Amino acid sequence: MQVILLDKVANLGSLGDQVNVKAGYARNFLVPQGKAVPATKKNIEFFEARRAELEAKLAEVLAAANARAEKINALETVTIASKAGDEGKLFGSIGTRDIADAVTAAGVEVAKSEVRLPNGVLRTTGEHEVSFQVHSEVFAKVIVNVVAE
Amino acid sequence: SRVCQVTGKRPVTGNNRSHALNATKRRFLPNLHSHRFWVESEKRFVTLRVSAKGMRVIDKKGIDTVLAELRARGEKY
Amino acid sequence: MRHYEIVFMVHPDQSEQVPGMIERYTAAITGAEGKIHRLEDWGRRQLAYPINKLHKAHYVLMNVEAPQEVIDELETTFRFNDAVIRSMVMRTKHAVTEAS
Amino acid sequence: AVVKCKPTSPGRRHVVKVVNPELHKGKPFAPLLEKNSKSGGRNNNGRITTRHIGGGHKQAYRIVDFKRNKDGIPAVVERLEYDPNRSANIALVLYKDGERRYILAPKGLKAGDQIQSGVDAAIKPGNTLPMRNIPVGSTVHNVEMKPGKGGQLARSAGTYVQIVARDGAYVTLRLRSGEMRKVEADCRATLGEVGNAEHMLRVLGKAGAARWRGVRPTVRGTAMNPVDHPHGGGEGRNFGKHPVTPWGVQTKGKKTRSNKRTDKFIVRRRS
RNA sequence: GUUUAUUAAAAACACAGCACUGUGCAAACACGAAAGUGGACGUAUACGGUGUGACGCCUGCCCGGUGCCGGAAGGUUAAU
RNA sequence: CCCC
RNA sequence: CGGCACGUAGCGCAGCCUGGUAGCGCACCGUCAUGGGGUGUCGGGGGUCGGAGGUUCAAAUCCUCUCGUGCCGACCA
Ligand SMILES: [Mg+2]
Ligand SMILES: [Mg+2]
Ligand SMILES: [Mg+2]
Ligand SMILES: [Mg+2]
Ligand SMILES: [Mg+2]
Ligand SMILES: [Mg+2]
Ligand SMILES: [Mg+2]
Ligand SMILES: [Mg+2]
Ligand SMILES: [Mg+2]
Repeated sequence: MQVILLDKVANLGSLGDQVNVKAGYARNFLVPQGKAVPATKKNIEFFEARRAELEAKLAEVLAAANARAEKINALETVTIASKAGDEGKLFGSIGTRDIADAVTAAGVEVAKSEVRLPNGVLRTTGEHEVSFQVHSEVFAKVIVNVVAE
Repeated sequence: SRVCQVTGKRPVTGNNRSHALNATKRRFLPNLHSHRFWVESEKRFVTLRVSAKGMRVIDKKGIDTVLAELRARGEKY
Repeated sequence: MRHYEIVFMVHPDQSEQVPGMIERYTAAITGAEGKIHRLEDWGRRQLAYPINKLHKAHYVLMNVEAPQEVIDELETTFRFNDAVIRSMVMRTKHAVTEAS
Repeated sequence: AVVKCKPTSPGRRHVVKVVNPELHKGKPFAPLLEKNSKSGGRNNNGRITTRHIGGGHKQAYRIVDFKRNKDGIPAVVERLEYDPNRSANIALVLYKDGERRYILAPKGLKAGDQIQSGVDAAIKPGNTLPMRNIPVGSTVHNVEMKPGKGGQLARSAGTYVQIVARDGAYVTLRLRSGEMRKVEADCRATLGEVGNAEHMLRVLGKAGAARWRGVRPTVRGTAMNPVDHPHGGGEGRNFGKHPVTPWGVQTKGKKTRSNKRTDKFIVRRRS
């Protein structure tokens, strides 16, 4: 209702600004994820002293690691071969666990939460595009080659 | 028991006076729900059985204070 | 073992991979000591009316001889998957190795 | 088949017994036998809930696998059996590498058949596979509602459900009541109808024929006395009321469905 | 076959059958301030309610009234 | 359209 | 009690505002049609728009009030 921002928001905020956001939006989503903090004097002092110039600017640094993981893949192409589904569809629909292991055993540091599928799960067989996001600011693009084992 | 874990709000009786004052008996209960608050000190969640006026009370106070209150009151969280 | 001229259409989707399907279509009969007569792959042509709202179709014919217990097998094979559509079978007549 | 019992005496004049000679007449497989204690109409608090119920012959619950999660191991049908629980015949089938297990009779199985469940299986009565790996327009039984619950749908004798369409990641189904719903496609089901398709015309001809099945008499209301049922009371068979439950609610009429938590799935209700 | 133990045992009750109606399963419905439980370790060839009441020939007209199911066009209409 |  | 909606020749109705000369079936009278008839046509009477008063250059069609006649809500001498 007067909450203070921790860093850049997806929308309606930039930094250190106070907004009449909704409680449903504040208690559940913002405050526990580290994107906002209620308007009290302890928090205002904390912000104007340790955040407006130090912690926000350190949060600007991890943008470097984000842009790094954006293109860490020396191949930028991951081939998965599981099984041929009778010349047609695929047996095991590739989701998030099928890729979070092929990336960790390949070197690209990506978690089950960093993957973002455009249209649900893929159930075809063919080399298709998927978008990766290591950060709300850094969106990568890595191609996948769907093969059969 | 339908009691707010944070305010002690409990059911209280009363009446149900009609348009001709028949005055049957009737209860009054809290808008009581079971929410999963966050606690940074512990970096955890905490499930309570609280009320709407307790939802705004933790907004005001803070989830640390209320916990010391409840601990000195002798109730498990 | 009887002479047949079984023909079928194919979706443009798997139309390009029909070479990979030819040998497996025909092996079920060849191992059965069947006789192939002709392999007319008419290919991609324009349909005459919308088949499930389509606009094209890949025609292929078999011109083969085979027994019933395996010809019915290949029939149900065509029918289970969704890559073949609107098939047809002939009976008992001699082979024709011409008439493209 | 159905046999019109010979009228030797009253109690057979109208009887018909659905009898199948192909099923086992010996004893069942104990390791899949659990006791099932009758609790006629009475819950943890006594105070009978459902009327019209009573005692009957002693049964024994058979451990039946609806989930069918062996998902890739063949199974040979050892034999059949008659479970007195549902309506249907059961099929005892043992897997290649050990375990024996019970399943439902899909109306077309005979002892010695080979089957298999899973996503890399064939299309034959008794094979169980996900609705995404299914040809639409088929006819199935033992359908799930969640991906793994096991099966809650169309498992009574003679029944089946005709898949009509697949809406992407969901599946439209026509139940054997007129309704058609929309469920998730990662569910699991078995092909073919279910056996004992002639239980529909299993006539009883006798009171005991039900009074030992478990049924207990249910009494008309306009005979009861008004203290016991709205329809009660009257000098000489006088209804003069509206047909309602014992508890006031009206029957022959009012729709009671008030869920709102599932109408997202119901496409077209029954009529 | 059952019933008015202790003035009525029957033409009354129930009955297998028939029909109607409800219920998609965390069912509908009942015992419960509730958690839960029976229904059912069943899932519409299943279950609950209602009525009539083996089998056989059959089940006529009326939707004005009441109740029930559909429509939201319009009039009326509570809190705030 | 009906009607001798 | 407040709000609304009906009322046009015997009947049933548009006209029920976007104010301009009361019209359309049904009845009724008369021709005509027919070999003799029914409908069919061409016509003829029969209404002052429930009453009252305003707004109006004009009413019906607009406002008010009433008289019926229904509906929905109200109502603790
Ligand atoms: Mg009193
Ligand atoms: Mg049972
Ligand atoms: Mg009965
Ligand atoms: Mg009488
Ligand atoms: Mg009477
Ligand atoms: Mg006695
Ligand atoms: Mg409950
Ligand atoms: Mg009326
Ligand atoms: Mg209604």
